[PDB]
Amino acid sequence: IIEPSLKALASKYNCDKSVCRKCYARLPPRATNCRKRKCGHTNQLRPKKKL
Amino acid sequence: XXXXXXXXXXXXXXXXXXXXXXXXXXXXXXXXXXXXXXXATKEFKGIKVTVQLKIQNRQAAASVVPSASSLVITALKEPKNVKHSGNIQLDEIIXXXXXXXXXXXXXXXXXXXXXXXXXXXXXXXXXXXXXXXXXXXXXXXXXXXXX
Amino acid sequence: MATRTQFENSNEIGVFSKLTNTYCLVAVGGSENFYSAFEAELGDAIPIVHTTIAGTRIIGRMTAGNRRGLLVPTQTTDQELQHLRNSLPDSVKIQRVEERLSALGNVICCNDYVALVHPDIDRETEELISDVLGVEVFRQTISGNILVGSYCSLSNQGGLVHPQTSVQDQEELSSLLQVPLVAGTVNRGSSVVGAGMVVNDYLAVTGLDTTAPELSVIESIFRLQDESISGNLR
Amino acid sequence: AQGTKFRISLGLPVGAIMNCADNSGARNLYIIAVKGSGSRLNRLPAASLGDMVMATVKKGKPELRKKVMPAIVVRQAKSWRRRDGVFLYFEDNAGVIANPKGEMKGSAITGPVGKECADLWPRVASNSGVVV
Amino acid sequence: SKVTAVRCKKCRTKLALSTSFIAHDPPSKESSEGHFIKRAANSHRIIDIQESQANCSHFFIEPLKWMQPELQGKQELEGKFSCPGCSSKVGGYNWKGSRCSCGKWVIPAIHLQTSKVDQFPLQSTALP
RNA sequence: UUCAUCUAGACAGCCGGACGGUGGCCAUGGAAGUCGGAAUCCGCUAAGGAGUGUGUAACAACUCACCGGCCGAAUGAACUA
Repeated sequence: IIEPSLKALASKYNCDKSVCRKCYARLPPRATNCRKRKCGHTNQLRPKKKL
Repeated sequence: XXXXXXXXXXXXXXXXXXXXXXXXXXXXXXXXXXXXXXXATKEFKGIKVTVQLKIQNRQAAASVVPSASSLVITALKEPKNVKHSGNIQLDEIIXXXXXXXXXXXXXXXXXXXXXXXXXXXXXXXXXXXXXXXXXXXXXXXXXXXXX
Repeated sequence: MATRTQFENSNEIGVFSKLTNTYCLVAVGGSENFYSAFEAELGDAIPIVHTTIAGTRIIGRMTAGNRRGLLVPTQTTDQELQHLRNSLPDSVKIQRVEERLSALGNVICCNDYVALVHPDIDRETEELISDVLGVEVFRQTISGNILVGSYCSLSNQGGLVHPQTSVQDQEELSSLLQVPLVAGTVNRGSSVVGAGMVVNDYLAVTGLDTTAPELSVIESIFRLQDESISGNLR
Repeated sequence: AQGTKFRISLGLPVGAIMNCADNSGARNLYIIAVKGSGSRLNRLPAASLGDMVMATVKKGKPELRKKVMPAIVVRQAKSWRRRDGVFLYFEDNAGVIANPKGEMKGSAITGPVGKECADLWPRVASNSGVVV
Repeated sequence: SKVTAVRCKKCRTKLALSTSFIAHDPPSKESSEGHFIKRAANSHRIIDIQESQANCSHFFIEPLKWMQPELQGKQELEGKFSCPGCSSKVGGYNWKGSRCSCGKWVIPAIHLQTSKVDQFPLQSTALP
């Protein structure tokens, strides 16, 4: 009922991201540093957990 | 009207798993479907895998076995994990078993079309001891028999 | 037949409605989900009246009536009294009753034929109940209780009574009421059986938390139960 | 668990020994708190007609005593204002005991019950013989 | 025994008779099918183990006569349906699975939840 | 500061192909290169791994590997303060 062509359209905005370890922000999946200033532009990133 | 081509796999006696899901968009039939596929796998084992394709129109039955895959070399044998490591005398019958197999194989004659069907046979004993690798590498029989 | 619904979030319906064979009363502060349960299954055969009694919403416990009449307590204002004269038909008769025991639903347990009232009721009321409702009036108590309204649901077919009730007291009641009586529970085990449900011949509405074996006992004694649309098309 | 009730005057602070209206064996109830009351420095929480309170038995059957159980006020001696206009008040305070869902253990209530208590609780209105 | 009917609560409609009921009664009780397994994203990592319930909380019946317009009109691979008079979530249709609360598997089947529906005997009364 | 790639055409990006015996085989509700174990073969080929990942109830769909051209001078890495 979800039509998984539309699910891959939706997962790019919600699932296919990355998360900074220090400040928990939501970052694009090919990013190298966090865009915020409060964590000091760190390079400790992880993939966002899948379901 | 229209023609609707579908597919089916596995099963021995009666199988009702993957097939019932594709019959959702089609008409509702349970006893009509699993009995029509039963005549296709008639005189075939329930241990073995059987691949079929069924084209139907308004509750219709179709039964055909294409035998392009390993369905052939499974058939010329006798019936926690059943090993298929058996010995069969293929080289006499696999010359004729390739003839049913090579309907389009799309290769130059049966000299290269029997060297692929034996390559699919990656389990059984075949001819003499082994019917694989270097034991079934170079053929010196048939070749210009089928073509 | 055997419908279940609930007012705002309360399972008990007999506090909030009064069902007879010729009319029906409902409280005014309801959702559309509660009123649709009555209106769909009754239709336009009997008039369904949104009303209040004495400025309250507990009209199932403040009123008492049957096919021929309806009794209202003293604190019912004349705006609410003149309203009920218009919506109900001319066959019913409404008369206000001067009581010390104001809640007429818990006091009077009645149907078309035989009425049971509270034992502490006076002679002036008993002459009026047999006048308006046209019913012979018997003063009798369920075995351990003096309130016969909340602990005895009655209809023309049969009657459900209080669960903790001795057998020989049911048999003396059954000879008096001339209907067969079953002791049981309603609404997942509530001992209050008069207020847990409403009942007449064609319909009997109970709470949503009434379980499946409880609904079988209710429809069997009241005998409301009795189909080509079902079938297999494979 | 409590529905909407118009505000009436608070007449039963903590420690009030009120009568017991039903025939569940108890004779008096000792109010120790009120469900849904507020918070203020040195303010005692108080009950009103129709509130759910926590109350203990000080006199009655020996099974009921020495434990806390919820209860519902049904009469009140402090006068309150009704919206139609009249100021009324009963003769003495009274309370029936119930489970925390609101169903009543008693079989019947002697004496009258306040009208705003009867509309707020359905099971109280079933057991009530006289409603004001 | 006798014939029974599964009437809808709050709709009062005979949804299903007997001569039905693919009841599938015994579960498996073993560690792969009698238990509920919750995996993870990678490398078959099992985070939760759940025990199956006692009684199977569905009903596995035939596609019936009143189910015909919902199954033809906008036919899909999964969904639900209702009583014909109250439009409540009564039971869903699934061409996948949904074993039982208690577990086996079934077939592509028509599950009907035992909540908000009850089972009456179509024969005479119990007469206690 | 110390290495390394590059007009003998880089990194990045674009445009093409990515097939045939294939849903191979045991395995199970269902696993088609992608829930997993050992195997790992052949044919057509310039070249395409019984498959690097994303995805699917299972497919599909797509990328990487791989094979060709398009644009045409800078580029990748480790560290010092």
